Amino acid sequence: VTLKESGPALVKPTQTLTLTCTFSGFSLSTGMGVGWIRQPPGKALEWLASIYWDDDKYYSTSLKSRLTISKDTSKNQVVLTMTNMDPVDTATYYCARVRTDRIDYWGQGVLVTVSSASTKGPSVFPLAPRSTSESTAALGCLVKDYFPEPVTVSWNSGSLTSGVHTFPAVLQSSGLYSLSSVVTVPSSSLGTQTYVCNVNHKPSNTKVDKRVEI
Amino acid sequence: SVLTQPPSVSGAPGQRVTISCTGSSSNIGGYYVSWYQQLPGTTPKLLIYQDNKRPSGVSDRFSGSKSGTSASLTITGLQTEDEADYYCLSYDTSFSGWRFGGGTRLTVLGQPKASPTVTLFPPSSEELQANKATLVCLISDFYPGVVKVAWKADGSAVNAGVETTTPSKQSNNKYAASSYLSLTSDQWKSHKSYSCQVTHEGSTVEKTVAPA
Repeated sequence: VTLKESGPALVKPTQTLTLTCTFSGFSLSTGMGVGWIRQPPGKALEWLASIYWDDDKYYSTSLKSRLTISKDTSKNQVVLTMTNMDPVDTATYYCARVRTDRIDYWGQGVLVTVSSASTKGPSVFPLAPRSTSESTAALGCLVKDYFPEPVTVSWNSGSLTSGVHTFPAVLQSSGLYSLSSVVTVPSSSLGTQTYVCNVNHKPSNTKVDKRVEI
Repeated sequence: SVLTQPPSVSGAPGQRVTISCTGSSSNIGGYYVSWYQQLPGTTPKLLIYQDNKRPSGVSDRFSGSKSGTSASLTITGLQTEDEADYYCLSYDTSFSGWRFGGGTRLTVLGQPKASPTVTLFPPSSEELQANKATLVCLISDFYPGVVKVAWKADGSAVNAGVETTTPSKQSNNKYAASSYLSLTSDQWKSHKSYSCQVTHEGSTVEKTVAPA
């Protein structure tokens, strides 16, 4: 049972957003259905629409002419269409399974930002250790001036996970985000081992593997 | 046309706590209610469905209560791992589908103070080559989740170029934050010392870096 959303990270105002949820672990049979719920960052969940075995379509009255939902048990997908996108629609969009009714399992959700601003890839700078060496050293990467969210950071291709902490991004008045990811390692380990951050900004189709030397 | 939830509640460790969704004849009265929990940074999880029923694997510290235009979720043996946002859900005969409650943020009151760890990075050699300088002050593992961040240049208060994030709940119920001092390369070289001053619960932790 794995649900998966996919869509554009950035949508311009008044344009159309189209999500598609590819599913696993069932099929629109029985009395089962798949739903769409959104959540603005740090805010409450809002049920949007859902479709059942009947292809019975239910929509939110708050979103009158904007919502169409459709299924395709063939390629096992479920597609929702929202017209006339507004910045108030910026949210994480979840596709969930519904089984009188109840929401059983939730997907990871896709982040969608409705903005008139342009995509911008980040500049990645190393956060080098003097911190006149203590028993541990903090090293990291500064993911600077990007838009929109999100950004993912791993260390050493995911093989280094112990001392990792990626911090939530800051939003400057420029409209550009910046975040820092740092790993705390034993200062004994700064020559034994190389350290590279794997930054991925999918909205700009940019991946950067930056090593942090010294 | 109503679905009211208290935005914040709190209970004592090891005790009981109630989260209530109030409505009318169109929502909870006459239609089933579901409950969902959302831990920080993760997807919601089904708590209670069919008003009273819990699926498998769910803790039996949780339960739902029906009575007219009011639905309630109860949590016995409250523990710190229960701090999360809790939502109710029910259909309404006034609109076409499901309504979510506003959500209730649950706080557990027995947690001890943790003082923040402060890590201050000077600007990189790469960024100075681009004539810019971003000082990075990372604030981790503090409770409760309120800090004041001030910056100093040669001991004197900095009045511009500072941006600090809101505190964010992390894995272990503690909080994290970061603050950035954005300068040019010349401003960075104009002083001998820069300090990140983190005031948590009245005490201050200052870390200093130098261009030299």
